[PDB]
Amino acid sequence: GLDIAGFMTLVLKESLNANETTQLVQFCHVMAQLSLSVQTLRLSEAELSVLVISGFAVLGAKNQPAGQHNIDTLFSLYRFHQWINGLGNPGSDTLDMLRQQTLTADRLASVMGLDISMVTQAMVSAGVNQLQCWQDINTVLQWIDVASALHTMPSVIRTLVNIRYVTALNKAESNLPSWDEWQTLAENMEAGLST
Amino acid sequence: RREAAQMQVEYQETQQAHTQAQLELLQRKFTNKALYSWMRGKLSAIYY
Amino acid sequence: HNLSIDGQPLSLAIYAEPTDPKALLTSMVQASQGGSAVLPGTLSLYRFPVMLERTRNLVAQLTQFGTSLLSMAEHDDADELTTLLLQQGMELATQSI
Amino acid sequence: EADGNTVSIDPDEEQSTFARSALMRGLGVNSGELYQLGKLAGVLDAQNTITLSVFVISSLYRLTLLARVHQLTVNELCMLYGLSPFNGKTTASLSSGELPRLVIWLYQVTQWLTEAEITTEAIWLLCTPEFSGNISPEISNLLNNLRPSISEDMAQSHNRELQAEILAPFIAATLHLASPDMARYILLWTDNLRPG
Amino acid sequence: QFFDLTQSFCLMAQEALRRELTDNGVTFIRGGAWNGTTAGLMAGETLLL
Repeated sequence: GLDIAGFMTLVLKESLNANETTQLVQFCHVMAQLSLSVQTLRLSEAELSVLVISGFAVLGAKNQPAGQHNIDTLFSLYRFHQWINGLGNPGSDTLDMLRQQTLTADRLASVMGLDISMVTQAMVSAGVNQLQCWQDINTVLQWIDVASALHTMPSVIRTLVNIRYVTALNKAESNLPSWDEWQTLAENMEAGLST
Repeated sequence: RREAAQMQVEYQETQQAHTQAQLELLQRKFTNKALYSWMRGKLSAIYY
Repeated sequence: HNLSIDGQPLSLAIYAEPTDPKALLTSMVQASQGGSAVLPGTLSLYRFPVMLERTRNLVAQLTQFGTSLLSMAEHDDADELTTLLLQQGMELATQSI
Repeated sequence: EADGNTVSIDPDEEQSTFARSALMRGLGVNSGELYQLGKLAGVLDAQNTITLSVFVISSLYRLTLLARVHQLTVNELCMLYGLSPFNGKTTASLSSGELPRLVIWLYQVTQWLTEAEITTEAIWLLCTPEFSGNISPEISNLLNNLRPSISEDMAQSHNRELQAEILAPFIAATLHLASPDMARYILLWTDNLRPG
Repeated sequence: QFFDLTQSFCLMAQEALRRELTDNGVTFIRGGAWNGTTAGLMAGETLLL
């Protein structure tokens, strides 16, 4: 329950409050834990500065703004660091276009070196219309990760997942494909197979 | 003996991996190449 | 199953060894930040040459401070590197054991 | 496949034809690079369609052949063609000598880059007349440093070599360069270019 | 802290010069010596210039 200015004012206080020193030592220890986190995760100056200045708006979290101190923040931050390292050199100024809301799909695919159409399909299947936050970017990453994992298109993995196998209720509804739709799904899915 | 050869292979993996990590830690160390580039530039201009 | 009389298969498969992973490379990642702002200038009481010489010696002191700081930084950094190397040596020695 | 009807190779095409799937597997290429290959071939049609003629399959298989022989991917071939002198021409509109001329050009280039140990995106960036897409932090620090450091007083002068000299320090630094004379020389070069 | 002190002294010197030459336009300390990207290093050389 503190700010930095008050931190300083009561620090110049010679500990004139008995129970406040407990939360001050806790406050120092939580800076210690945050520093331990950034050190072990090996995050560097520029991306951490981007995340802090943006207030983690360019990360996004579940039911909690900016970033809390739980496993979800740690996991997401590690993923973002791994991705930002795998970006290469130009990826750094990608962070630049991440700082503002210029993060666009075609430039994203170009810097990725992958096909644009894959990203279009991931955008339409993940439901994301714009990369407001790293929530969207990470979800598109996972969608394309699945698509490349099976060596196939994002549309058909969308469709396979789209088959709610509940067969006339006990869930949303029966997304069972028709006979010809089943055949076409199979045809496309097996297309990327060797001899 | 085969199992022996396998774990010396994973040993060589350990060597390579922490060599690469050492490289990264040197890259991210405080006195990097960006520092020296800035320092070169400002010194050269003021010197001239 | 078109085997031998004792179950030996007549056809041999392939291993299909993967492409193997890739080593990640780190790039110089920089965030541009500005320098400190100009403060307004108030007026002194000494004349120009005296202030010239006093600020001269102060700035010399500051510059030697800067260079001493840098040498400290270098020694610190190499010291860290050598400690890291020793750690790696320890774990490698355990594996060789 | 020797039936000649129209089929769409649109990767975004819902309900892809069985013939599209057959082309997919026969070519050993995914849909995205297949569509890239259609673009490069210029045998495209509206909504990313194509007739199932023998000649189109022939040309696609030929380009795939060129990709696989020189140990390079479809996109890498596309980019090297874009920098190749035969850029701006569809492979379908190639003269009888234009083919062997092209193949020897690309063999010698691939051998050159093999012995010179330079990748494909490195060369694509190294040669392209295309820019990044926005303003970079490096040029931002350039603005934060060049603007205070120098002024217009000598910026209206006619002696270009002196201006190149005085600009050389920052360019060498921010560009991670060996010596200021390298910066001055490369500035002279780029004035020989006049890019923008 | 030392750099703050010398920045104060340099601006005092500049104003004294401005009064001596009775021309209030000449400026040399135009900021940026404390380059935050480099922990505000090496500003003494800029002040020397």
